[PDB]
Amino acid sequence: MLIFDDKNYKVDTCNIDGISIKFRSFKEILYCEKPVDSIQKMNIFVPEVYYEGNTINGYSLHTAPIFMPNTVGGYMPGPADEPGKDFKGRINSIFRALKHGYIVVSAGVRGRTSGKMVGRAPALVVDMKAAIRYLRYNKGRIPGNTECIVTNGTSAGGALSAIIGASGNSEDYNPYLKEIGAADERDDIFAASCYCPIHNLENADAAYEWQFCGYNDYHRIKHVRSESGVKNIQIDGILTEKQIKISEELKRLFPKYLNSLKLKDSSNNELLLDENGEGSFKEYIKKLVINSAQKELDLCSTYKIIDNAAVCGSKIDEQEYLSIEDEKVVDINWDGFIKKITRMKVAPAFDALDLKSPENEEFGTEAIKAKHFTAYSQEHSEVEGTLADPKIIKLLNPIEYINNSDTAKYWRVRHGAFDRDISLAMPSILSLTLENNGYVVDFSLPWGIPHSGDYDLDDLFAWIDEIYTK
Repeated sequence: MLIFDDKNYKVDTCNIDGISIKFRSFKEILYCEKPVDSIQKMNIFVPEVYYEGNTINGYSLHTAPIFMPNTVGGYMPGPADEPGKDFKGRINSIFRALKHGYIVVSAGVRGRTSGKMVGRAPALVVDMKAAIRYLRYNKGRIPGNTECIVTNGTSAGGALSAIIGASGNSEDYNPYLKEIGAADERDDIFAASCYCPIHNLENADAAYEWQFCGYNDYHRIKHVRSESGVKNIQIDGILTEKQIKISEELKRLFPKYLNSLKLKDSSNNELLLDENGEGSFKEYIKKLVINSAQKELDLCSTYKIIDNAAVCGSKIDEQEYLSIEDEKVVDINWDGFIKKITRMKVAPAFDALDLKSPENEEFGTEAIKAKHFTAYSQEHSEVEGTLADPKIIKLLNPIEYINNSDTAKYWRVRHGAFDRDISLAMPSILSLTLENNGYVVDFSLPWGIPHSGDYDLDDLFAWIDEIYTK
């Protein structure tokens, strides 16, 4: 049974670098009635002063937003967390959210290596929804405000945040939720925060080649982390003859798809590509990059009015591929920008012809290790493979659910202008689709920033506090 116990708790203190929080913790809560993996458990953390009638940033016990960060990366299992230090030694979001005054709910979710493999698509999404449904089933007994649920994640976890924010209350998920015996409740949320979300997977190959066809040297650094030791993997290479042809073919599939989304900029111009991948949607991406650089130049410019002999962050005033006239980025050598950031992944970047990508495994099943999830890669398969049910592929794509479900009103999307894990076109399609349908989006491409997340948490919290007042 799923009735929350406000008495089964411990009062804990965490001190780090001389910074202390005191909190009530309800740990290892089963959020569904028929779990299939030990990972399906959540922790709830509450600033302890709330139970003495204190306020924090104006929030009280029952009014504070509920922050829901997830731990998913590479579509791996994402286990429940607690206040402390993360894998890079920095003070983590749970700790800093509690100190800011939020209730924090950290929910573990299955992933592609769970198990019988029980955590393939759509498990990670179903599990998040069930956690949210547990909180709502217990609204009267749970601390915090379940009308102010804010999700947060990075990379694959940023995609899980986006799907949850986009697909509120869709009946597509009902059979899986009934399977794990989840509560019968609504699972929409107030706001979704996403860092470099790796999403829209069945279109990401053609978008990546749209961006990188012609640029055949790739460079990647993998940082597999452990408790004591270290293992670094650095890949450098050149596309093969076959991969150069695959690249060119994937690139030519992108325009058809982009045009079918019927996107518009803020001036109601239609955003389109011709069959060579040029046109108004390309001008738009280009202008995002210019505006990213312009913001970084804005700092360096002021910093120079004083001293002037100083060099700034990103050495932005020294990037050759930027055309600067009068402290203003006026144009950009697109070829040089791409040459600066460089390709990272081979072609295809997501749906491998040999079924070896993490996305291939995520679209496996309880029996099949991996599947394809594009028509191209199934056609040109190098191994014996099957196509994943297009009904399951949909369950992971938030673009399919904006304009036809209970979508969160407020959106914060961040993607580093130097993050080449996915084409810049993806975060852009997501923001444009949301803005075109009347949603409120805070979208930025931070200059010089590679594949990462949670690097501006003070601004994230301030965004939460602002939308809370609206």
